[PDB]
Amino acid sequence: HPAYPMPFITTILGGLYPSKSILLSGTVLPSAQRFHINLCSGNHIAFHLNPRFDENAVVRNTQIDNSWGSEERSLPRKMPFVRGQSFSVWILCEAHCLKVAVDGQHLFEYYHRLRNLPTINRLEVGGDIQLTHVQT
Ligand SMILES: CC(=O)N[C@H]1[C@H](O[C@H]2[C@@H](O)[C@H](O)[C@@H](CO)O[C@@H]2O)O[C@H](CO)[C@@H](O[C@@H]2O[C@H](CO)[C@H](O)[C@H](O)[C@H]2O)[C@@H]1O
Ligand code: NI
Repeated sequence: HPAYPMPFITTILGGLYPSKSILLSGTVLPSAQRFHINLCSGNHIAFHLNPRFDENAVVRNTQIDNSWGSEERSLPRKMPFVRGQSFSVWILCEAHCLKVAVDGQHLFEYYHRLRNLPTINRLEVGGDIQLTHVQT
């Protein structure tokens, strides 16, 4: 299984809605600094998932009108992403929040800030990973 171009951008026809799943698989580069997965709406970023190896954290935020909101960094366990290690991310959309799992295990919830779900119809992946598969 080869790799996707990076950054990878694709429309999510029909946008989001409860029960909608977006799956991604790949491998973190050996000396990755950071990588991100964005769910966008027009010129806004409804959900920014940003694992950071320099900061050993997983940052989540929303960018509306070019303004980043309050970051969410809480984690129930140790940073699951590891340099040079393969991973899978499952983003499940629900009515009030996005539920995110990493390597088959729930990691966190992110309450919707941009609530018009159908308008969130673009996926962007960028950063220090080798993207091997996407399921929208
Ligand atoms: C720790 C932190 O909040 N880091 C963000 C940084 O904050 C400033 C400052 O506001 C803060 O008080 C201080 C505390 O130590 O740290 C920094 O000096 O601000 C930058 C720029 O907004 C953030 O980086 C951006 O984060 C976005 C998601 O929130 C997105 O990933 C951008 O790509 C990234 O540049 C720091 O996360
Ligand atoms: Ni496929």
